Amino acid sequence: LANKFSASTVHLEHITTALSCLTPFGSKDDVLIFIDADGLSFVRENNHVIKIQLLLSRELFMSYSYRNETEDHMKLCVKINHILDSVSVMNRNSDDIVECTLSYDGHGSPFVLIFEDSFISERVEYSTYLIKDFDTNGLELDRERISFEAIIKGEALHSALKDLKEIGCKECYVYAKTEANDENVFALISKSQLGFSKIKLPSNRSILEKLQVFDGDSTTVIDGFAVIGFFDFTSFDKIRKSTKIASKVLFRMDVHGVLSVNILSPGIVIEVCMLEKESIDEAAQTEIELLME
Amino acid sequence: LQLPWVEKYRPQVLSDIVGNKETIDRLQQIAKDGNMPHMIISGMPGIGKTTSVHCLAHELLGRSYADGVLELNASDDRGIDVVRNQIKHFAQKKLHLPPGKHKIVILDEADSMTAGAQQALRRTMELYSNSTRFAFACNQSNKIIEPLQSRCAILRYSKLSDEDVLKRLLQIIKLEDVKYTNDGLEAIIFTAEGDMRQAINNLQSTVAGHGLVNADNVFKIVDSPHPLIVKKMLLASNLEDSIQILRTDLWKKGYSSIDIVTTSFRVTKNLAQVKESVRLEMIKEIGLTHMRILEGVGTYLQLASMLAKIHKLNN
Amino acid sequence: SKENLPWVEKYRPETLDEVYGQNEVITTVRKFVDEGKLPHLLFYGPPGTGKTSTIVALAREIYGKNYSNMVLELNASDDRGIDVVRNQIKDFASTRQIFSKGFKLIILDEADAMTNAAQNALRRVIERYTKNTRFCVLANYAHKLTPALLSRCTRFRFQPLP
Amino acid sequence: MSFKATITESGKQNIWFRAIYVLSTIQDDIKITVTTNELIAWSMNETDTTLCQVRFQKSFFEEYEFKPHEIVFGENGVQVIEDTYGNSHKLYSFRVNGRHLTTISRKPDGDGIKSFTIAVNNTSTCPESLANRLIVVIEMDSLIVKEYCPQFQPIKYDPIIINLKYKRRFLDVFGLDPKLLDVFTNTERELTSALFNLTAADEINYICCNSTLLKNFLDNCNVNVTDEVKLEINVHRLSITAFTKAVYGKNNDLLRNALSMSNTISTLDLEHYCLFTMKSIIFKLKDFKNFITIGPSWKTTQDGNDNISLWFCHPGDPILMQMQKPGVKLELVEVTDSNI
Amino acid sequence: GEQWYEKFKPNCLEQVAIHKRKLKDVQEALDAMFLPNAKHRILLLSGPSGCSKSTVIKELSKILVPKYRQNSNGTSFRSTPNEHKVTEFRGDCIVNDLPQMESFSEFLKGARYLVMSNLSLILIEDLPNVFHIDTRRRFQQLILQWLYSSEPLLPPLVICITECEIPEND
Ligand SMILES: Nc1ncnc2c1ncn2[C@@H]1O[C@H](COP(=O)(O)OP(=O)(O)OP(O)(O)=S)[C@@H](O)[C@H]1O
Ligand SMILES: Nc1ncnc2c1ncn2[C@@H]1O[C@H](COP(=O)(O)OP(=O)(O)OP(O)(O)=S)[C@@H](O)[C@H]1O
Ligand SMILES: Nc1ncnc2c1ncn2[C@@H]1O[C@H](COP(=O)(O)OP(=O)(O)OP(O)(O)=S)[C@@H](O)[C@H]1O
Ligand SMILES: [Mg+2]
Ligand SMILES: [Mg+2]
Ligand SMILES: [Mg+2]
Repeated sequence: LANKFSASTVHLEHITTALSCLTPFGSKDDVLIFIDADGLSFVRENNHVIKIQLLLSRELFMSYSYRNETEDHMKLCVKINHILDSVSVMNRNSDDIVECTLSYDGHGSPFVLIFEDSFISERVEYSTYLIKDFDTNGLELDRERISFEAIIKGEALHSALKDLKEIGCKECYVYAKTEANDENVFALISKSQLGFSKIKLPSNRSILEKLQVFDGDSTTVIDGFAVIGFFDFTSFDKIRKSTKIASKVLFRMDVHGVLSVNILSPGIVIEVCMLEKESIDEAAQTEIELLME
Repeated sequence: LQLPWVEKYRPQVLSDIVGNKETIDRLQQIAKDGNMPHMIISGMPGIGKTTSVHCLAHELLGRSYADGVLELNASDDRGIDVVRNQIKHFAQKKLHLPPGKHKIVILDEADSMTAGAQQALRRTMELYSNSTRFAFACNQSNKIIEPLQSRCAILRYSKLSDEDVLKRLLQIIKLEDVKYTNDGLEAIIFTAEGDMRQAINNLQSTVAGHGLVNADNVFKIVDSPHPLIVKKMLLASNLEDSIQILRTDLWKKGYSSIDIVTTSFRVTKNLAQVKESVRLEMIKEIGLTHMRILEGVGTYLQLASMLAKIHKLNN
Repeated sequence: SKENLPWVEKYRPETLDEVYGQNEVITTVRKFVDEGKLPHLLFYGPPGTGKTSTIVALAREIYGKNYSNMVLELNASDDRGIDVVRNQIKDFASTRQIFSKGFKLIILDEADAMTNAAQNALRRVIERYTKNTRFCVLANYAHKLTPALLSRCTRFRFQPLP
Repeated sequence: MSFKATITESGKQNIWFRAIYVLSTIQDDIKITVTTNELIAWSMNETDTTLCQVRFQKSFFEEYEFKPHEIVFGENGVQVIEDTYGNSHKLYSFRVNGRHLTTISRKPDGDGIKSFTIAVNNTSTCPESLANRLIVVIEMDSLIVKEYCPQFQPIKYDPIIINLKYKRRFLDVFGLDPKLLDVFTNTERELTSALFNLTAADEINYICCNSTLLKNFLDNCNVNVTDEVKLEINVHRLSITAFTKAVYGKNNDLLRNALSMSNTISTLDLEHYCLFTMKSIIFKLKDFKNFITIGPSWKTTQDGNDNISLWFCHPGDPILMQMQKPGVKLELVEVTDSNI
Repeated sequence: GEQWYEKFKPNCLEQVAIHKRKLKDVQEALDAMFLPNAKHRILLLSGPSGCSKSTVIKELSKILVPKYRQNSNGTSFRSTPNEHKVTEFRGDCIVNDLPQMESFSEFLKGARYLVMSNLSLILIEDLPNVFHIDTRRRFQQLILQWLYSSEPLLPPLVICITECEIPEND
């Protein structure tokens, strides 16, 4: 096509899955679209405290063309509600849709989405908006100061998130500890109307693939030291829908109070970065210690 | 970093709170005894109500403070559902405490609580008074519904005197080793208008700007309370003097006309010298000028005409 | 880009050195940032005296060129009801800095347009999170600000430009 | 560890959850009494018009352990009851939020439960924070472990003896199909094992009916509209009517619509019927409808008989209802209408 | 710990702080309400805070309920005589299987049964959330239905309302 960017696919599941994953960040707000030869990424942020980035690589599309030469990437901003409503109305006959094509012709042009059926094609153009001064790259994990890392099965984490949601969890605490004899302890401690509750992940290489505590430098492994991260459940729970489709989840917490969750479902990949609370109250610390000891 | 002095020097014990000597002494008596009843603490901003309630709770509950205190303010959810679930469950909790000690529910800024929540609080107070006690903190005691007031001891905090403010300022200065002069402390106290929070903020600002707390240095940053300027403007025996005050001290300093008229109404309400007829006529003229300002004509000429009418009435 | 802008915006001061007329306020705030003891601030003054420009320049000086990542700016064009104070401002003020860059800054421009309930909810948010966050309130009409909010802020008056 | 109990079977977990849920529907707070032989979960509504009680025998739980002499904190819940034979029994009673326990006890949609443990530790070696908290440990089939500690308040236990008195009166009045003799022997044994002991005033009526038909009829009953239930039994049929009376306003305007739906069952179908010589009784339907759904939750094939027993004497007197399972006893007492 | 207003609460009707004429009027009305076919079904007490409405109602009930309750025909929940002379509605109660707005509706549907050998005085002091428009409308409907009910037997229903101004709120 003559457009600067044009990608067409025959798998409508990826698009609807991406919209489903982006929904928990607000049904009425902005979404940033990054386009480059590598692929197309959707980015959303909430309250300068949480961020989600979902990537769609070239392989997911049966055709992918990025003809821009002046710039190696293109940035645009759209309204999530517009896309949601348009797709919901257009995707009513999901059995008949055979092709979906996204297109963009640079700054000043709309983001074009076309659903192509056997004999009927529906073309929608979404108006674009100026991108906010806030930089998505601002909230990122310091790769050189990882406090701890862990690998978890998607099903178990999703079930734990469901349990936390169903009890009205208000505050969440991620507890990670390592000892000798390949002993690992990863747990989520919730403060809710029920009081303090705990969900412990088994120390087996079936759900908790690996856990390591790096002493805040990503290099030296230390045993007997517990890393505790305090988060508001309002932000922590936003990864539930991404975990629903997740095959594996990688948690990485740094010393600056940043938690990164990498979710793997050729495929859809998600990265959620969240900030932790300033400090943990004495009562919460005592209750966590009592629960873990 | 370095905390602002207002929070850095927040009193942590009841013995460090200045002013309201009788009320603070009674709070100390309650703390040493234990039999704390439901209480309401009312007063103007920045006089120590929140600090007093927190210090009393800490002294009463000791190490059990974490499990024996439930604090809620206007920044938290405090609707009827909160009363139905969170406060009810806290009051139902069985906590072993030393004899004469009860759990404490602190409701800061209780005035802002909704009517439904306040009405719901009646039954929980009736049912769980044997193990739980309520401390309301507010600025207007009348904004708490009467059925709740009926169960509590009232405690009204008065404005701090210059002596108490000076004593606390001297303690802070000694702790910080700040160089000052008597006129500077006088200016700080005069500009604080009885608010200790403002006094501390102004002292910190002056120290940061110049270090030495003199009168001129204080008045470079801090401004005399404009209510006093408005009172002087209203009480001037000459029309030209009132106009000169309005021009030099208020208009050219950047004070908005709406603020000037609202302050004029507030001040005229409290003029003890004037007669009732003159006062009510001045109020009428101020109201008419306020109506004109709200419509968009917020000009200096309107305020000058208001002053001319007030002077005419004084004659 | 700047050439096409209206002069009122093309000549907006970028650094505190470009702000004129408010010598006392600029001096004091510059020394406060030099010592890193910034208190909660109130900028009161008439239109077009440099309040918004001054606060933005101070944020730039504190956080350099990356101030947009750790400054939360809200104005009358944004909804700032009690729900907003309870959720968004509360969560921003109660979370860590991006890279442990000292304290965070919340700018409430044209705060005289905020409702009484929101201002009341702001009191304890300002008080409890003072260690990690500092508030700046800008206004032209003081009578719209509740006494509790006024008590909590160090007040600076922007005079009509000499 | 003052008290500890564990449940492993899936059907046992189902019945535990259903009983807790129903009790939670009756009252906001459920009352748990631990003995040396059983755990009793009971609830009574605000108006004192309905009482529900589920007793789990110690054989119900895989592991059961009760050491009242170790209780230090929460001592107000410790009680001693003197038996008629000259024996002292120790009990521990407390109150717990029903909704919280129901949420804790529910089965996750995706993940199953391997074991469900409930424990109380008010012993000397108990941290102050953990005092007066019910420890619940849930092991998942995926080796995931969940822990909860909802607060509880110790209370005193006042046993209800309506069931014992009704059983004694029924035995005296009506005490031949061998099933009737077996029922009489079972009632006599229950009365003897209990810790406590031709005029018209001695009226008593007993009905044993297969609960399946009642549940089928009630499935169409919407308590939100049909708030009353009337049982009318004669020597030929038993009629269950879910009904609601009309209300007329000022000018005879219809403030509330009358409604009624009836179902008839031949006396032959009913397992047993004993009448004091067309008996009628009226009571509330919601609690009965909820209570009829506890026993079936387990669905035990062996000795499987979801039969409900009912006892009633006179209008205004309580109606008693009983259901049984291999290690569970379910009791529901309701207040009947006094008209006529 | 004990509060004096609870420690020294009245132990009998004579110790209640109430004007004699008002007490006489209330007692006559309530006694008439207990009769087999009483004209009045609801007694509505209104007044300012802390004027002995609920206290006098409870003290009067302690005398009236035993005198008018039919002796049970050897039937009762527990061994004790079930001293539940006053049945009060609890506004903060939440159950699993009931919407909030219907809670009061359920209460009355049980309260109707407390007659004859189960006689008890129904007292409404902690009202439902009448500040919610729908809840208030449902409450009014239920009160009207109780007033217009065709049930031959109903227990006395006393509603105590404490009148107070609502301070202006932002
Ligand atoms: N009597 C006092 N003695 C010493 N410091 C005081 C006193 N009153 C206020 N302060 C100082 O100002 C700060 C705030 O005091 P507060 O107790 O919060 O005043 P307040 O009356 O509760 O204000 P409001 O009603 O919440 S606006 C304290 O941390 C102290 O540093
Ligand atoms: N002190 C100043 N020095 C230099 N330029 C100024 C100054 N004040 C205002 N301006 C100019 O006028 C424009 C507006 O300045 P602002 O800082 O936005 O004034 P303001 O006090 O915030 O107005 P309000 O109160 O929001 S109506 C700036 O872009 C500058 O170009
Ligand atoms: N002689 C007394 N007479 C009445 N009440 C007394 C007396 N002595 C102590 N009290 C207590 O004072 C309180 C009386 O207040 P109430 O009976 O509740 O008045 P009220 O009309 O019901 O107002 P509300 O709606 O409860 S705020 C009770 O808690 C009584 O226990
Ligand atoms: Mg305060
Ligand atoms: Mg501005
Ligand atoms: Mg009363």
